[PDB]
Order: sequence, then structure tokens, then C-alpha cells
Amino acid sequence: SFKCVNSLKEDHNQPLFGVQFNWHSKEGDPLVFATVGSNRVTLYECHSQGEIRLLQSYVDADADENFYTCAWTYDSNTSHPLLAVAGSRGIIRIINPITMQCIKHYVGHGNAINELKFHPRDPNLLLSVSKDHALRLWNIQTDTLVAIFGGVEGHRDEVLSADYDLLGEKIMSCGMDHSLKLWRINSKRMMNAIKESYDYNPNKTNRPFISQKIHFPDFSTRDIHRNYVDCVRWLGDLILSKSCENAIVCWKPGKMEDDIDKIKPSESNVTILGRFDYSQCDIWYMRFSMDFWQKMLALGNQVGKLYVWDLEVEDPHKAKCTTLTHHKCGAAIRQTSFSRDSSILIAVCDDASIWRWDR
Amino acid sequence: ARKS
Repeated sequence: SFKCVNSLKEDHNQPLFGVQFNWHSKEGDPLVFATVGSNRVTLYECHSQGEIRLLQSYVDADADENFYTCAWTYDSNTSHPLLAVAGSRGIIRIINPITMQCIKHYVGHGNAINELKFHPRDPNLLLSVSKDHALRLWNIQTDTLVAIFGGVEGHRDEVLSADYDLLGEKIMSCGMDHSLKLWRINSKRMMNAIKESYDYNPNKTNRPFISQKIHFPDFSTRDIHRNYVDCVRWLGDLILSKSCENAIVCWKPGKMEDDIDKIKPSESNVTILGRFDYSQCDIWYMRFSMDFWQKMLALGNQVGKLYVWDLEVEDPHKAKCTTLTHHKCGAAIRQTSFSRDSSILIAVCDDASIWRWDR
Repeated sequence: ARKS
């Protein structure tokens, strides 16, 4: 399948904590990905012969900023792609990827943002997860904070990752308290909050926008992992999550036959459907990614080995693993990203290197 | 658990 066709290193020599292809590319435009590390975001274009063409960076005004994460969306009126970034300052920046201008920013967490994700159906709904133990849902069309997911029954330590399900009806989050929590956003209260957020225009009213305080997850478990839970993804109604214990677990809330939409807040069972083990990934903040179709899953480890699982099989435990190594790639890989058409897989590393793998 |  994949062959290593190129690599480079960014000039700052700090970790690249994240990478994301733009899956909102226009037909006929080249494939583009963003990296985040140090206090910058950088865009590169993929071309033939393994060329990774350097484009342009956004560099934060603050030399002490450290960007951790990025996520792509598009402007809902204009269709132009937008890039959100955030990190240790707890500030969300919305970046024009063409000019690399910061169109606008959001403050609130004040504390480190560990992940950003956009709703799979609504390009304006942005989820941020924080070192302050809360998640927040923003509407980046009307610049409103829709809701904060927190409270003593929410996470009790840094939230490290979160993922919306297929239709963006609910979010699974996870973090340093070892737990995974479900937050439904299709409730009456939440659907209304979102609609009211679209109705909010501060020039046409006197009121501040009111945020929902959501203090109770719709399900919680600490039975999956026994350390920091640092990456979570939906797989239909099942979950894939990992800690720093060299495993990705495929599980679901409740018993084997339980419908995800009939699970109650007090559900105390989970069901384990499989576990994909690998080696040398005991450090935390190491994310896997999946291709657009969720046919496959890629994870790098702390010494520069890639694992790829073919999930195109009848049950999760039947996943087929391939590994991808290069003799010059020995630094920790923090995250992978597939292009939308699945032909390229990029890994970024703690020594600021970028690795290109083509199918 | 260390970050690096």
C-alpha cells in the first residue's frame, strides 16, 4: 500500500502536535494540509514526485503561544475554507487559509485548548476541549458561545479529545480523569440553544447571548482505560478510544444489545468489542486519525513507527494491521492525517519533521 | 504519565 515518498523538517525544531488535510478542497485544486507547532500554523500543498510545496504560515504575535490543534471548515455563505487553531493560550483563532490572516478569535477557556472539532453537518459549530476541564460549543457564524459542558459531574481534569457522532447528535469526550463522557446535543434544550444562537445579532438587541450550562453527561465510564484518555472517535454507534497503554479499545456503552439512543445517564455497563494493541506509545497526547470513509485508522508511536488498521471487516476485532517504517524516522509521531481521496497519509513529529506516505 |  503506502510508500514513504518525502519528508522535511520545520525551522523551529519544536513538536508538531497536529496535522490536518483540508477535506473541503475544491475539485481540481491540489491537496493541502496544515501543521501546528511552536507558535505557528503552516500550509503545504502535495504535488507529484512526493513534493511537499511550502506555502505560508500564520505566526502568533505572542512568542509564548503554543499551538496544539487545528480543524478545517468553510465559510457557510462564501464556501471558502477556514482554518481554526488553538493551543496553550486558550485562544481560538479563525484563519483565512489563502492570506493567512486571522479573521477573528474567541477567548473563554482562558486555559489550554487540547482539541478542536467541527460539527459534521454544520460548518459553523465548533467544539473546543480544555485543560480547564470543560468543552464548549461555539457558533462561528454569529460569534456566540452556545454551551459549556462542565460541572462537578463533567470532567475532573483536562479534557484531551472529543468527537461528534455521524450526524452530530452527540459528542463523546475523554480526558485525564480516565473517563469517557457522552453529551447529547439533540436534546430540546440544545437544539433550541443552537437555533437561538443563529438568531443572535448583538447590533439588533440589548441582551448578551446566554450560554447553556450542561453539567451532566448522558453517560460516563472509567472502565475502558486505566490512564489518561487522549484520543476518541465514533465508529457508527461504537467508540474507538485510546490511552497511553499501547491499545486502542473498540467499545460501546451498556450491554451488547443496547441501543445507543436508549442508554440512560445511570448506565454502569460497557461492552468491549475488540482491542488493537501496538508498541512504544506510553507518552500521552498521541492521536490516531481515520480516512474520510472510516475504512481505516492510522496511529504513530513514540519512536516513529506507523500503524494502519483496515477496519473494512465484519467485526471490529477482525481489523487488519499493517505497519510503515523508515530508517530516518525515529522521533515521536503526534498525529496522522489522510487526504480525502485516501491517496496520501502525512505523520508529524516531535522533532518538527513531516513524513509523506503515498498509496 | 509524561507528555514526551
